[PDB]
Amino acid sequence: IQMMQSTSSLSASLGDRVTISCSASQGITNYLNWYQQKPDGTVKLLIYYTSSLHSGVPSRFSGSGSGTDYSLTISNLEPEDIATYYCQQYSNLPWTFGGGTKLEIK
Amino acid sequence: FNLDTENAMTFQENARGFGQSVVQLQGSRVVVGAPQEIVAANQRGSLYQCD
Amino acid sequence: ALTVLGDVNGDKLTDVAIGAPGEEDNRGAVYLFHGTSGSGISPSHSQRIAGSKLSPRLQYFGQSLSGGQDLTMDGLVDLTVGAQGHVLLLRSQPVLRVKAIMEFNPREVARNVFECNDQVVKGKEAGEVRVCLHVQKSTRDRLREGQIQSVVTYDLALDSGRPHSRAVFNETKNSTRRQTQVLGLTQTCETLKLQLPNCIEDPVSPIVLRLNFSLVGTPLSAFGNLRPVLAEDAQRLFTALFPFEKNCGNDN
Amino acid sequence: KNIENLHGSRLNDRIAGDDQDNELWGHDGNDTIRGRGGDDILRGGLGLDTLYGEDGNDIFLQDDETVSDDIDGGAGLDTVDYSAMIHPGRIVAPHEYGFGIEADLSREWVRKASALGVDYYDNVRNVENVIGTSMKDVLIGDAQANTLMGQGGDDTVRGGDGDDLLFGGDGNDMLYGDAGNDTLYGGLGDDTLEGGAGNDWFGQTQAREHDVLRGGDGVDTVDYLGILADLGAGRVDKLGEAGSSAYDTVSGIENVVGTELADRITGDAQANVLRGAGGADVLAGGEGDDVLLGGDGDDQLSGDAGRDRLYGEAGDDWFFQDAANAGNLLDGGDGRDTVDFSG
Amino acid sequence: QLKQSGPELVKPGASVRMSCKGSGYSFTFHNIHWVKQRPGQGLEWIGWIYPGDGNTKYNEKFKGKTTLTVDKSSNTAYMLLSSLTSEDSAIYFCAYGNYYFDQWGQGTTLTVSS
Ligand SMILES: *[C@@H]1O[C@H](CO)[C@@H](O)[C@H](O)[C@H]1NC(C)=O
Ligand SMILES: *[C@@H]1O[C@H](CO)[C@@H](O)[C@H](O)[C@H]1NC(C)=O
Ligand SMILES: *[C@@H]1O[C@H](CO)[C@@H](O)[C@H](O)[C@H]1NC(C)=O
Ligand SMILES: [Ca+2]
Ligand SMILES: [Ca+2]
Ligand SMILES: [Ca+2]
Ligand SMILES: [Ca+2]
Ligand SMILES: [Ca+2]
Ligand SMILES: [Ca+2]
Ligand SMILES: [Ca+2]
Ligand SMILES: [Ca+2]
Ligand SMILES: [Ca+2]
Ligand SMILES: [Ca+2]
Ligand SMILES: [Ca+2]
Ligand SMILES: [Ca+2]
Ligand SMILES: [Ca+2]
Ligand SMILES: [Ca+2]
Ligand SMILES: [Ca+2]
Ligand SMILES: [Ca+2]
Ligand SMILES: [Ca+2]
Ligand SMILES: [Ca+2]
Ligand SMILES: [Ca+2]
Ligand SMILES: [Ca+2]
Ligand SMILES: [Ca+2]
Ligand SMILES: [Ca+2]
Ligand SMILES: [Ca+2]
Ligand SMILES: [Ca+2]
Repeated sequence: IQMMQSTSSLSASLGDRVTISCSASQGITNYLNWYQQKPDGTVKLLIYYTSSLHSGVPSRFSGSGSGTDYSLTISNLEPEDIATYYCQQYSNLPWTFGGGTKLEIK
Repeated sequence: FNLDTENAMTFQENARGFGQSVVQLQGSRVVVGAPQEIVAANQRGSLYQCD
Repeated sequence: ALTVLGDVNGDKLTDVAIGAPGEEDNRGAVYLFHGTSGSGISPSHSQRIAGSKLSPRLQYFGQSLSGGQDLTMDGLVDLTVGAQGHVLLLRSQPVLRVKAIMEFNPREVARNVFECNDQVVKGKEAGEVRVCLHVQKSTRDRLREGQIQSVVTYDLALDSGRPHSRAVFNETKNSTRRQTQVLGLTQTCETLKLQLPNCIEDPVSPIVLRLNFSLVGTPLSAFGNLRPVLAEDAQRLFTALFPFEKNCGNDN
Repeated sequence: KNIENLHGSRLNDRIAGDDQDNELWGHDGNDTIRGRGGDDILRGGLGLDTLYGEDGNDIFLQDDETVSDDIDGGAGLDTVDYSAMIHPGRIVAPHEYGFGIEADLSREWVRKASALGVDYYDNVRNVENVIGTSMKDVLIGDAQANTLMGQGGDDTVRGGDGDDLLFGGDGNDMLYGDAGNDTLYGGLGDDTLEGGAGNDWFGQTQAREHDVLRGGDGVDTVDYLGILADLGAGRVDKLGEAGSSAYDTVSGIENVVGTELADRITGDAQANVLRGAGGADVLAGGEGDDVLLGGDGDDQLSGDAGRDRLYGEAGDDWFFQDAANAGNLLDGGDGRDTVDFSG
Repeated sequence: QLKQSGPELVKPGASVRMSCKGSGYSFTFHNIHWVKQRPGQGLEWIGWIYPGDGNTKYNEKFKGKTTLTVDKSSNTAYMLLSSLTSEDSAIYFCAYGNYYFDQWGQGTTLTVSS
């Protein structure tokens, strides 16, 4: 399942609301994940479902969607939110990642 | 006592003999014959399928 | 011309329609006869549709007939009538019945209510009557639940058939009451107080309550403005009794 | 005297039974049959028949015809069987909509046959169970407890109120439990099951098929190399391997019962009771208060977060626990159970 | 937490084995996945191995050049790369999880040149 992330780059100021959208070639029935890759090189898991929040992440992050369109939303940006974000699915083998969207502070 | 008379739909056709023979068909249409209508030369009679 | 219409009124007995194209100076009419238990046809008709009551252009209305199917997709049989230059589609309608029940509380008038007394306020007697109405459908069809609504008005008459009623309603202060309301296919209930202005010197006759109604069916917008109708044999009058307390001996 | 069964004539008959079990057949004609006491099998046959079962648990067998029948089962748990409508021979009654039979025990009728413009009904009263046909059907319950079986075809079943027992059978079926404490069996084929309000129960068979499971309000249960179940990710793999084509979609289910083989069960963020039964099972509870039961064999338990209570039962059980967690209970049961604080 | 081997330098045509070490909880309760990251590109999934039984599942386009092995005793996972080419220079990640990858390693750099 080819998975699309059209918006390659994004910019926002401290306190703004940011939306990252990822789309799929077919139905994924809510089987999608979101990951974060900081500039230092580490990779982290943010939400392990369409909306289920992980243990170690703050309440700022949130996700929603259904069918072929999904989105990750940042309610109130912070100076530690500079990283690349990927969308991954586990509905059909092989498991595929998204292209990636990069966030840089205005 | 429960037959509707104020909301009756009427089919009208100018063919001669229209309404002489009537029959319901397949729960959605009604067939009407026009025995005396002249379709063409040496032809008489026609059928209609009204929905 | 005559054909079979199937069961139209919902009594599980087959009904027929017979045509009279030559009536009213060749304008025509259609008669409807109900089927009866015993493999027979009722001797009198139940409906007469006249071409003059439909459109002035109709001639020979009823010269051809065909029935036994549903063409409106609402699960009710339909009748096709052929006339000179026109073909008409008459449609059956839902059939409705109403059942009514009346209860009193208390079931009987207490002794102290109507006994003669001088140190009491006259006309301050009490009571209660509970009235419940239920509208039900007889024919089986494919329309969804909750679409059928009707407006029902009715009369309540205390001591009907008596020049002067012993008991009066509290809100109107006379023996009659009119009320109209909209009903679905679900029972609804209403209660209202009963008051007595004077002592009853002939307690041997119970107070009698009478109810009779008229029903009008609202059209169905989804099925071409069809309106349900009341059954032609439906009971339209109901009665309950309100007896007095007995004191046959030593207040036993 | 001392006769239990009776077969009627080709004409109109009035057949009455006794307090024993009777099998009463009316054959052709219009017949009135009373079963009286006991459990009876009533088959009116062709014609307009009136059938009574009185007390006991009665069974009514219907035939391939358009003529209506009146059925009153009386007291007891009663059923009606419509299996003889579709048969390998030639069928006289029409099914031009392709819907087999349609049942509504709330409105007390069964649409036994249906042409495009004509609908044929049966009048059914005080009957709690229905059995469908080989084609697709629509089954609807009432406020009582009903047992609904769809048999073959792509059926739809609605249980209504009460505690029902719904069967899907072969084919792709739609089962709705509605209000009450229901029990849902899907059978062969790709089905979807939702129980709605109340505490429901689902039974699966570890075959090569895909099913969708929805547990609404209340605590709900699913029962089954073994299985790989991850309620957090909403996916269960039936044959134990992730990403397989034999998998289930799970949402709103709190309790899981494993297979006698070796299973892997993981719980979501809610309160979970996980049962592993026989075999070597791996159990993880996630976060929140959970109850773990490993059953027989050597099992491994996690209880990641929250105030959990862990039972190991028989076998050489292994426990993982965090030293900074509080409010936990452990019970190794029979065997050389080991606790590990290095997690 | 997963510990990976250090950076590696290799000549084309050779083979390199990479290590990924964890704990008993991770290898008992979770599968182990391997993910690559080419420079100036995204992330691609290779496959997983189940430490309890050693069963494997592979991405179709990586089937030929990849072999997954596990040492259950010491809780170490190994990936064997064969016929190294200039397209195989990337950073390789190991992560554990069933359907979502929970904990990621710090990464290992592979340099294919001469
Ligand atoms: C058929 O009808 C037409 C109508 O005008 C008539 O002219 C013709 O003669 C008829 N044919 C025969 C064979 O009578
Ligand atoms: C009840 O009957 C009286 C005559 O007996 C009639 O005038 C009245 O209209 C009836 N009630 C209704 C609601 O029609
Ligand atoms: C009884 O009172 C009501 C309401 O005041 C009125 O509509 C009705 O006409 C009265 N009946 C008589 C008989 O006066
Ligand atoms: Ca009739
Ligand atoms: Ca109709
Ligand atoms: Ca015997
Ligand atoms: Ca018989
Ligand atoms: Ca018996
Ligand atoms: Ca019979
Ligand atoms: Ca029969
Ligand atoms: Ca019986
Ligand atoms: Ca019974
Ligand atoms: Ca019963
Ligand atoms: Ca079926
Ligand atoms: Ca029920
Ligand atoms: Ca089925
Ligand atoms: Ca139920
Ligand atoms: Ca339920
Ligand atoms: Ca099925
Ligand atoms: Ca199934
Ligand atoms: Ca639930
Ligand atoms: Ca839990
Ligand atoms: Ca097990
Ligand atoms: Ca076990
Ligand atoms: Ca827990
Ligand atoms: Ca055990
Ligand atoms: Ca033990």
